[PDB]
Amino acid sequence: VPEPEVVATPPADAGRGLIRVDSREIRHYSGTRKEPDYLVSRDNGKTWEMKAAPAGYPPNYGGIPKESPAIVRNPLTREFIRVQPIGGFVFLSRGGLDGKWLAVTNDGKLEEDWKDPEKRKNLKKLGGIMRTPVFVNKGRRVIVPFHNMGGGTKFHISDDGGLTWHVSRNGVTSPRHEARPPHQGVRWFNNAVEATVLEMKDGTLWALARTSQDQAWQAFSKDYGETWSKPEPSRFFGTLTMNTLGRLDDGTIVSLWTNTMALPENATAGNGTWEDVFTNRDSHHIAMSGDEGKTWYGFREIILDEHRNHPGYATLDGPEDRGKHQSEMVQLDKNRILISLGQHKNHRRLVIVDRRWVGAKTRATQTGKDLDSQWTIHTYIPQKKGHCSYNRKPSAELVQDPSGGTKKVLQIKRLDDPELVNEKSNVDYRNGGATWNFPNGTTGLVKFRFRVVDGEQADDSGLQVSLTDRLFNACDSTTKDYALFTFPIRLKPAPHLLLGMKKVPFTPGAWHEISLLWQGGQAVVSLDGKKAGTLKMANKSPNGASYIHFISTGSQPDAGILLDTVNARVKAA
Ligand SMILES: [Ca+2]
Ligand SMILES: [Cl-]
Ligand SMILES: [Cl-]
Repeated sequence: VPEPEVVATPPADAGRGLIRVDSREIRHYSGTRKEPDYLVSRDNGKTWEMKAAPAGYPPNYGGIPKESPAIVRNPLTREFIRVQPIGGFVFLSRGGLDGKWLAVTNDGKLEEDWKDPEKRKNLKKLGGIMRTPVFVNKGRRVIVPFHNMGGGTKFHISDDGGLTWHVSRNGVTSPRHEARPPHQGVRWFNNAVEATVLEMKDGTLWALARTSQDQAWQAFSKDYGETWSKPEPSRFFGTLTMNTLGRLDDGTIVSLWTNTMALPENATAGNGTWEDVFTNRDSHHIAMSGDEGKTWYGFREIILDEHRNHPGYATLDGPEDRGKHQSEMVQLDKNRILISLGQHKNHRRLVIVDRRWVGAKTRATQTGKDLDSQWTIHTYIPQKKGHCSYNRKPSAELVQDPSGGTKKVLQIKRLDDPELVNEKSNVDYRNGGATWNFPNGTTGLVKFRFRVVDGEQADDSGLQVSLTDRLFNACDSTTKDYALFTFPIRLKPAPHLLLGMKKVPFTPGAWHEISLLWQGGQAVVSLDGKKAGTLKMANKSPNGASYIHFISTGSQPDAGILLDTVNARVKAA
């Protein structure tokens, strides 16, 4: 099955400006303050180059340098509407992207002569931070989500193709984060911001919005956006990152988001007006639904941030926000989807994904071969750097397999590294760990191979093994508290699995395999092919399991354990 393929770096952060021109030509516009330009492919997304926009295309009067305006085709007129992420004007095309453009005036007319600064004074200016215009109701209405950081999302609405505008009665809101353990402070408050909107088959609109909770929140409209239901949590985990919904030609719904859990807030987190540090933006994910959202499949990692382990992460090539959050998509053919994702020139990417890979039911890995592409292992140096960033270290390293041969395997232990401690913030990220994604399942079988390192161990040394429904940081010792299933491998007094109350011993200094076969609210655990015990589900999930997470448990420096292979198979549902 075809794995995700990086094809280019877009000329702006992802989320706005990716637009199909015709069956073979696709563009990604930019936030340049100079003469406008775009990145273009003429082979349906495979190869790309920069090009200057023609003289009729208006500069970015509003916007910001790192974000393109959103550009959307009106399905009735086949012309385009352009709005910025913030500020500026509403432009409508006549003759397509490379035709004439006109700006919408405050009195519902079109201004052809927007190069005259005096004539720009009476142009319509839509307020707030805006996301993507979406045409709804057989193309007869266009709505543009907009927000205020603490005030919530509402919708700019036009019933005449962008000439005149009104505002929805209400929109989407979400509650402040409450500092309770394991947090030591409050998360940055965003009030249901950055909404993505999809029209459902029954005519309802579904809005999915970014929040300070553990998941995105959602509301629904029965009148094409004028009024919205009470907001509620969605099934899509994630915090303070962006959601994007779309629909393929055959009606399949696509959900793109960053499916992560941030580290718990520290003791210097601030009052929640602004962020202190980002610990959850190093991945992007996809799920799809063929039945109007009743059931979902996939929840697969599109990509991990290539810089995620590095001790210069926060400041390489300028301090601007970086990562793999934010996205926008264009279907390429029956099977393939082009996705722009991420932020910062060193991190943002255009990636082709295949729906047959989204719908796959198996995955396998070997740490020595697959660490750089598939494994999240980073710990953080807890000193804020750049803009709301931490520098990182790999929390685990590859070593020679003690059995001999050429295999390299991953050593997971409690680290002797004082640079991973901040006593004022009260965090200690010295427990190394590792986590790996697989296609989502409410029933499945995962197997992994591990070995105890021959060396000094602490009294609490071992490995906490968890199945989770989003990506928890490798160094997050609270993962078990949120997990679907979890158990410890304990090394003292002698090595054993603890499965409820049952201890199951095994030999140190030898490779062993453990299997977890989960279904509903319980999992069966096997060791070296023999049933060992059972586990009761610790937390329910709206979706199922899509990660296995391993974290060392020693509280003093130890030798730990080695991890070799993992494989997963899930049931179709
Ligand atoms: Ca925070
Ligand atoms: Cl840029
Ligand atoms: Cl503009």
